[PDB]
Amino acid sequence: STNDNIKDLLDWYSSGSDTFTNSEVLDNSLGSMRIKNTDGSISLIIFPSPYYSPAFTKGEKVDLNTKRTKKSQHTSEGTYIHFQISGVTNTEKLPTPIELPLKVKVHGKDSPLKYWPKFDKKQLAISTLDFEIRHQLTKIHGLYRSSDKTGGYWKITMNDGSTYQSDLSKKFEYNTEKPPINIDEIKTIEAEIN
Repeated sequence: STNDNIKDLLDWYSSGSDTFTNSEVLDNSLGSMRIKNTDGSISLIIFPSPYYSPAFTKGEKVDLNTKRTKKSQHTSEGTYIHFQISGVTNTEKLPTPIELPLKVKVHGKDSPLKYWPKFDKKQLAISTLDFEIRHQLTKIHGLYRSSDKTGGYWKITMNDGSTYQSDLSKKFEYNTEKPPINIDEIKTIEAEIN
């Protein structure tokens, strides 16, 4: 059986995200941005980490592969609003959608992929990658769904030596998160479960 901490993580990781494209920067202030989405909804997004501090000016276009911090709401003027965290990248696309090299090992034994699509964006926020990764892990492999599957790590080995990783037991550290990366420069992605 799982501990209460685990459940909370499962919920977080099995509740999809909010993909938006070509949204407009309305306001950018320390810690957050007000961005007008294509469907006319307004997204209020927070960036807790001082390392990843969005610098687009009021007027620029940006993409969003983010998550909701709490239930979305309606304003007095009838506008729908979303409260999200991280996930704001520039608009540059890739000449051709590429598959990100993902490898998974459930308790040592390798396990072939499934919900693994390709991407079209030049850059992606690490949080985004984290939840994509974790999402497949949970949905497909059984992460957080059983006592014997409550931990591990995902490691992103870059083309230029640099590395990225997170503990599959703690909620991604949004507060210390590093800037977005160019997925075509990713060398490999590894994931392990215990």
